[PDB]
Amino acid sequence: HGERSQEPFLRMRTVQWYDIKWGPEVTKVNENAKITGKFHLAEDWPRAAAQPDFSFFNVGSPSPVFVRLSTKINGHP
Amino acid sequence: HGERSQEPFLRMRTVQWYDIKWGPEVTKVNENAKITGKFHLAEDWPRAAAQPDFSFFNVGSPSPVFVRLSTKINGHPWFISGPLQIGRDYEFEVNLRARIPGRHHMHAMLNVKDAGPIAGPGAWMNITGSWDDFTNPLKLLTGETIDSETFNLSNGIFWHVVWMSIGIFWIGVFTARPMFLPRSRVLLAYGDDLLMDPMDKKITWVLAILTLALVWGGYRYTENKHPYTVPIQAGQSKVAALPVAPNPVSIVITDANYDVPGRALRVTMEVTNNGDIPVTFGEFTTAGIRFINSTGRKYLDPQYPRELIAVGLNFDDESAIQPGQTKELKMEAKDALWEIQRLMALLGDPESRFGGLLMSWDAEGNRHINSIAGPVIPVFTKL
Amino acid sequence: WFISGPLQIGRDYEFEVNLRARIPGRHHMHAMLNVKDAGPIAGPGAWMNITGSWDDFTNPLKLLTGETIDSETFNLSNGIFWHVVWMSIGIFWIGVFTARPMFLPRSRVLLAYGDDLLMDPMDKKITWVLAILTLALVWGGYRYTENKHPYTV
Amino acid sequence: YDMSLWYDSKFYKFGMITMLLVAIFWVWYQRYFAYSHGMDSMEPEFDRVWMGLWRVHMAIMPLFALVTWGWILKTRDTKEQLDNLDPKLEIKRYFYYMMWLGVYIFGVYWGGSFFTEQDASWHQVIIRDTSFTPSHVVMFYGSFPMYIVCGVATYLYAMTRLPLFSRGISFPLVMAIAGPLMILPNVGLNEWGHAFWFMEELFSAPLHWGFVVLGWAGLFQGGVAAQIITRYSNLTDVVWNNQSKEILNNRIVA
Amino acid sequence: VYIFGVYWGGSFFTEQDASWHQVIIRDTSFTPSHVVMFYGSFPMYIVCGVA
Amino acid sequence: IFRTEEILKAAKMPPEAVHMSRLIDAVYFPILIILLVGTYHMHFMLLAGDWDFWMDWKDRQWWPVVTPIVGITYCSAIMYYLWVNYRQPFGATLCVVCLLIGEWLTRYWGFYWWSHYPINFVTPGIMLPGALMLDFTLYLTRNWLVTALVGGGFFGLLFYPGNWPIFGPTHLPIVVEGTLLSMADYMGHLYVRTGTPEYVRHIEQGSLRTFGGHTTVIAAFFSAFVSMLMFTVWWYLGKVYCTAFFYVKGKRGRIVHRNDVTAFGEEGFPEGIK
Amino acid sequence: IFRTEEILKAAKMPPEAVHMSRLIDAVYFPILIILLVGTYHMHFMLLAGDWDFWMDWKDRQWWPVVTPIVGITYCSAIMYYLWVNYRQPFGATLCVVCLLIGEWLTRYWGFYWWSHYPINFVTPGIMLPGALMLDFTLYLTRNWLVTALVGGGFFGLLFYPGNWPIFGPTHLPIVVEGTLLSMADYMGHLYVRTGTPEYVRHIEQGSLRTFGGHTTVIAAFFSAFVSMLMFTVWWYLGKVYCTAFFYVKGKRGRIVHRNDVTAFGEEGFPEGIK
Ligand SMILES: [Cu+2]
Ligand SMILES: [Cu+2]
Ligand SMILES: [Cu+2]
Ligand SMILES: [Cu+2]
Repeated sequence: HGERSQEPFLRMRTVQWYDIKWGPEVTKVNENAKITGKFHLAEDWPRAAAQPDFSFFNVGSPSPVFVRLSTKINGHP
Repeated sequence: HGERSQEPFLRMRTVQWYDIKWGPEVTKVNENAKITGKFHLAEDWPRAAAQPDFSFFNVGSPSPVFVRLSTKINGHPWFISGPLQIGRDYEFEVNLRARIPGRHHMHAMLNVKDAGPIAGPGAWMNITGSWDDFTNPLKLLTGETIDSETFNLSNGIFWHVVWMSIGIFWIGVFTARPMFLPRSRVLLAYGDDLLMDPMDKKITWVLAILTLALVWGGYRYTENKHPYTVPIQAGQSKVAALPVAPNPVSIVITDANYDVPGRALRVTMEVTNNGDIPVTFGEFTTAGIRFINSTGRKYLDPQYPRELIAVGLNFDDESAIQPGQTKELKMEAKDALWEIQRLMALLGDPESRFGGLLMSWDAEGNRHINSIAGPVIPVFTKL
Repeated sequence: WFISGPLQIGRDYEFEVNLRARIPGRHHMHAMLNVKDAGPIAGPGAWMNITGSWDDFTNPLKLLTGETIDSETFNLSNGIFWHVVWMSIGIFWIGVFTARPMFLPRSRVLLAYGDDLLMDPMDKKITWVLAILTLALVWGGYRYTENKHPYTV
Repeated sequence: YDMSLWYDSKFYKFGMITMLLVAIFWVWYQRYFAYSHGMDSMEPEFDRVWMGLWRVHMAIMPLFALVTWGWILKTRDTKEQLDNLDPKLEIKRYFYYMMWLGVYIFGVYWGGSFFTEQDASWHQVIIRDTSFTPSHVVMFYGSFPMYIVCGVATYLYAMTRLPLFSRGISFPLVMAIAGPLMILPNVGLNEWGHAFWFMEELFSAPLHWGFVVLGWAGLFQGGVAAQIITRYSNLTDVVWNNQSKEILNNRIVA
Repeated sequence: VYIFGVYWGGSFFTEQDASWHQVIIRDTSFTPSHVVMFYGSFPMYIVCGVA
Repeated sequence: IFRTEEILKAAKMPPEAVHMSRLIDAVYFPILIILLVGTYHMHFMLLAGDWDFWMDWKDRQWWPVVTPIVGITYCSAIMYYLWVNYRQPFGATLCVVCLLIGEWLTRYWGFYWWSHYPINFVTPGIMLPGALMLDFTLYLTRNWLVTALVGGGFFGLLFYPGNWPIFGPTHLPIVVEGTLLSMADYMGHLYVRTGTPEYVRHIEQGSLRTFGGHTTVIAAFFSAFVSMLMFTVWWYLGKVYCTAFFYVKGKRGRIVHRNDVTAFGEEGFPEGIK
Repeated sequence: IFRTEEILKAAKMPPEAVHMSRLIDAVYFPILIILLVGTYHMHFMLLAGDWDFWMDWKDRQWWPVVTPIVGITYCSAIMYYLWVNYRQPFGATLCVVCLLIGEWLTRYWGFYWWSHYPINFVTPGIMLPGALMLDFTLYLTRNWLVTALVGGGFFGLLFYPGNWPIFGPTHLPIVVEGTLLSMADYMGHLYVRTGTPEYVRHIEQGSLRTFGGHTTVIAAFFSAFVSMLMFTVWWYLGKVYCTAFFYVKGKRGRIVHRNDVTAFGEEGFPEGIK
């Protein structure tokens, strides 16, 4: 919801996401859910986008419909 | 033309140019020319010069006597500036086209974002013809042929003339009647009631309508004549540096001194040939200046400018360093070319340091390049 | 390491500091690494003892131009001499006016009669002489220093 | 009626044509000696040509200032002559003062507009800015002091031949002249910025913003012209409308 | 008297502080220098000023 | 055909006075023109001349924002001077015309005939429609605050559409060595600038927060908004620039500000002339 | 031998009034001296004291530029006060003398006798010739704008040549561990500053746009130019510093600015004294 507005060249040559799993599809309130995946930082990082020297992995939810119990890049909290 | 003013320590330890070819020497107008070369970014990059994170390869021409058809670092088109790595070697090729006749000194430069210009060697190139015979026919992506010398020339002048005529009419409709003193007296004694003219209101309304209509019409005409246009391009260029060549020669600088009332550079070094074939030093290069001996003279470009070549490279032991041998050498670069390029100016530098490229050759003709740097001590011969 | 420089994280370095005893006493002597924006990073400390007298301290150095000096007493008389000369000139200039009615009578005369009686030709002569002397002294000191030390870095 | 009693323009025309010819000579010198002898600052020919022109400027412009200012101050009007001044002669003298202003403004145009974009033009055909580059010599050492002399001379004339200017201090005129005047010392800021970490690549760089702030003082022409027009209206009332002379000596008294 | 207090606070016991700032690792808050001026000379001249 | 005879009769000028006034105009107006040329040209080139000089600096972010903000300054002050003192509505147009005259003179003699750059590569270009509309707004509204708002909006908005006919054709795409460029970019690369490398261009670069289809539009409004401020500020600066007093002194040697007043502007002076 | 009796007779002072005036001078002048010492010393050390403290901070770029600009400020204001109120031309010299007295006191007692640094390593040094020439210019010209121009030029230009006899010998080269240093640099390294490492020195570093043979000269002119501005600005600040009024109130409780005037300075007061 807004990613298409972002200039292609930028997104296309910044973070290359792959193997992304969302689940479960339908969950009840107070139950656990998981979003897993991998991403490659492209060598052709555009000049417009600054170097990822301070990167935070965020969730693009409509609102806090999910409480982020944890986020782990590789295996580091 | 100005490179000698640049402090030696800086240029000496920034970009080390080598193997630079200019050609053809004499070319006619509308003919092609090329400046090729290589440069090493010295590991002893001075603190004063910023890191080459935004490097643009420029041409030091007297004026645009050549139109830069293309510039390519390694093999990547370098239209947009980009980062370069210190301690790595790069190759450049500049393709140009002759525009203005005359004799012109044509240089290589590397403009760094915050450091500034780093000028290189220069050679005299001659253009024969007429500037009024110059044509640069290009073809656009939309499918139109143009000439870069005469492109969008009548359009801009036409629009300028139209708008300037409108402005001149607007100005001169008032500079045709008493304008400064009687108006001031009437306004200061009677108010602005007599100073407002309905005819001026009609003219103002007509001109405002005309101005808005002209803006809209020009915009629509231009957007109908050229439906497809691209914005001003930006970004950065990126090319992998030349692969590091294996060097059987390892050099450690122990001492270095330069004469303040004189012209000489004396460098004491410890060289180690950890390879398997004898190696003999033949050339010391810095700031485009080259000091050569018989070995260096053996492998020398006959077309390189002779005003930057000095046969003054002397060693205490001018013998080939045998494989697996460590030797103490003392190199002496002495010639009047040091005075022309102001090696003399190291005494007023806030950093007394030397750098350069020492070149060596095998018995079979293979070349090794070592970037050497260190602190130089002043030697006062007058005492 | 006279001039600061960059160091690499995750790498090991060796340091050696050579010093000479100046002031007697017992002193805790540390290692520090001052980083540009981080600040000081102090290290371990040990107590070292100096026995003697601070007035026996001499640090004989030799310059590139060929002169022997002592770091404790170097360019000491020169700076004090020039300071004394210029301060004497300034004190004379100040005190040539702090010898007569200076605040109230001048204010009354200026506020009632203008500055006509407040300008003194003798002060003009003194001003001209002192200006000529000041310019001549600046030029002479510069030329004397540049003739005594032709080579400086 | 008699035009000559309150109007004369020979000096204005001579100054205008002389300034134009000097600018044309500077242009010809630049176009003849810049590419052949102005490329390298260390060459002896660069000295002999461009530093020779710099020395000529440094010897002529102080002479210009001395001659002009001394002539203006030497043929001065005493307080007696400035109190019984013929108002027709006062109109003529105000015309002369406006013409001096015009010469000063022509000098400012030559210095700040023409020989400045010509410098940006030179800044792009050379590796880096020097200090006595062909451009500099003609303006920094030539056009700059030139308009400054005219500016002082302009004020000088006014406060010597115009009683009002000899009476009170024309605040607007002060700034109008001091501005381009103080522009010349800003060459120090220019050089210090170019040589050190204030960058040099842009011509519209922050170190070049001292000139715009100092040249904003040239907009006090509003106050200058307000004074001129007020005096002109008073002189018109006195001379032609047979009004009392008291309006000329009433408002600028203590 | 107030100006003598200001001289003691702002001139003498300030370069003496710069002098202390170079023989210590980093500035503290109650360093020998501070106590005498920040908490001593400073309020001293202030009292005189009000008085 | 305007109402000049009525104005002259209201001013009570004898024919010799009328001729003297005409000579004053003919002497002073060229002086004001030349002063505007010089000072406005210096101000514009040293604040916004870099985007002015070269074709490849005319971008969607900095050129249409920096140029009108710099241009409105002298226009507002000169309009204040002319309108307040003489009721003349041609201030901004005169400023921009003087700036363009100076710019064309320097481009032809400095950039082209001395530095050998082509004329089409150094088109400035125009800023005139905005100044004309600002003058028309000031004349029609007669209020300088409504003029500030509407005319500053016009000045900041009409800059890019008015320059598009000149620099629009320069945006046609070209392919050189397999790389896409705008024709202005290839013109900039073709003609070597020894002192101006590529990386010094303060032009758009794109961002992850940027809507590429709206860039100019946003640049059209921001440049407008600041203009509405700048005008106002410089309008007050006009009152500073029209300050005309003398430092007179007497007796104790005291200096007092004194203003010379127009006798014709007094209460009963015009009636007593006859 | 000057004209003091004539001045006293023009002031109409009885002998007891003359003695009371002499006591006023003897009380107030030391107070002004001490205030200048304190405040000027604080201002100078907290704006330019770092280059002042150490021998190796005295460079060709920042020291001769920062020092005169900081020094001219108090000098201009005190010169305004003295000249405008009492026609006394010794303002700048008095300021610099007070600054040097304070500096020497703190260097001897703070840096040397407490922190054990050598005296020669902390020479400030002088800024006096420029102040003297500024005072002479103000006295001889009697105009504060011509004084601003010429005296600011002198103040910014004479700083480095006047200090060269003191710090010139400190630039002799030495070779330590095969590295070339200035003797000031080796003095700085020899005497450990726990709070001042090498990298904090704001000194010259060279540039690719820099003419090493002209550096000081350029620094001599820039520091001059700003001085010509700074003087002027602080001269106006002097008028702010001499503002002497009272907030009086009456009736509704309204507060009005009131000025106490000198009766002797009135029109006919001196003649009616007799
Ligand atoms: Cu979504
Ligand atoms: Cu060359
Ligand atoms: Cu320049
Ligand atoms: Cu502290």
